[PDB]
Amino acid sequence: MIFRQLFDSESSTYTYLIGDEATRQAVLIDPVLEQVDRDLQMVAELDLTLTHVFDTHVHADHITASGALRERTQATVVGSVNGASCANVQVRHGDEVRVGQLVFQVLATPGHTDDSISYLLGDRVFTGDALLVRGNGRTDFQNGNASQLYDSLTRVLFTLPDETLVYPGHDYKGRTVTSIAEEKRHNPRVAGKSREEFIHIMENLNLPRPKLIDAAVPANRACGH
Amino acid sequence: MIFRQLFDSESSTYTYLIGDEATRQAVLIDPVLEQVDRDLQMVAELDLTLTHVFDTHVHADHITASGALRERTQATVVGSVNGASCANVQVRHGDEVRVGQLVFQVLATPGHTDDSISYLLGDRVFTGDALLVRGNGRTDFQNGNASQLYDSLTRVLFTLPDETLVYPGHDYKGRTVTSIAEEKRHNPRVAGKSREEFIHIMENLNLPRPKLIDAAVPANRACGH
Ligand SMILES: [Fe+3]
Ligand SMILES: [Fe+3]
Repeated sequence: MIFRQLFDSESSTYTYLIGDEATRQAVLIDPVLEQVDRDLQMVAELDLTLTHVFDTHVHADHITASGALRERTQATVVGSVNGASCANVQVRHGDEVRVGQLVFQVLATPGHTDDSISYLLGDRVFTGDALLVRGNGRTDFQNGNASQLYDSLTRVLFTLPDETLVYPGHDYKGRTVTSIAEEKRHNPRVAGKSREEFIHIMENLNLPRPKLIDAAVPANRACGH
Repeated sequence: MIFRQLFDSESSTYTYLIGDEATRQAVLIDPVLEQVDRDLQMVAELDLTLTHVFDTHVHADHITASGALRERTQATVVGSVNGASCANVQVRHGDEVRVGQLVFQVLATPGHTDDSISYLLGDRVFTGDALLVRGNGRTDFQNGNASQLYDSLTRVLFTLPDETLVYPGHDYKGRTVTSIAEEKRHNPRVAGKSREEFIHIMENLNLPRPKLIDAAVPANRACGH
């Protein structure tokens, strides 16, 4: 497996490039529109071919590049059934997405948004804004739900093996990766917290409205158009 | 081996945490003073003990945390013989630094600075500002020399195995890692460039002086004191 983590300073978004060493097929997870040239340049120079693009959820902080990438490489766009309608492959819990020899298992992890999903790839999982490094995404927009996010964290993600690496969709403090074992112990909002305790925290976070939410959400519904 | 890459947005500096699974000894490479609490919290939560702190070179963009870390954990500060005098272990080309059962081989890679070195750990090398992702550090300050840097890249670093991962001290475009094979083929300043060609490029880069060099350099020669 060929693995590359990409960072977009503007939105603090993590883009993930996973390549299959057999078929040389590559997939970009949560790519950013402004970073299209960077991403494609990395794919080519690593001697891979972009055949898939995954979106963990409809983003409100950046414009997805899935649409722009599909125009350039004819890659398959994958998303939640509750996500962008123009996505070629719409997946739900239990589904699998084949990227060459790579088999991604789809995990439904709503809470941040109702269309939020996670991609399990063996020893690692890409969780988007559901599970972050020592935190989690907000639940006050995009039909978010604190109670639902608690289920996605404790029952869906935390049941994964301890050594499983967690690659989040964002980080604002310079952390690049965490693990399930780490979060089951040191997550300030979930570890030692009940559902009601977790709900009370999220409902009273008092955070400013997402900067690009009124622009990004409609655009990302159309795969960034 | 426990590996964690940390990013400091203010200086675009990459800090590297390498932990030994056997002895639980950990080392921080190029730690940032403003990120001391973050770094130590990561070391503890990963069940490790900071015993060593490496610095690739005297930095001109941020204050090193080696001194402050030495105050808290009594960690061994390692640096070049031309680096900070208050460093406990001063190394040169050919030397080895052992962090538990981890064996770091020291590679002398001047050019950016006269005290710039690289740490080889098996399948990966930490190059500081000598070799960057699709680039290299500037050679017009703190005893920098384009001729030396060309030699450090082509004769010292590029002779390492192709599959060797390269973890740079900085990146300003969101790239986290490259490899020797990639840079031998796609480095815009060295690939297909002679020594004289490379020198003339660096001689006329026309860059603004690092707006911290007058504060950071003398401070980092005192290990961030
Ligand atoms: Fe989000
Ligand atoms: Fe430097």
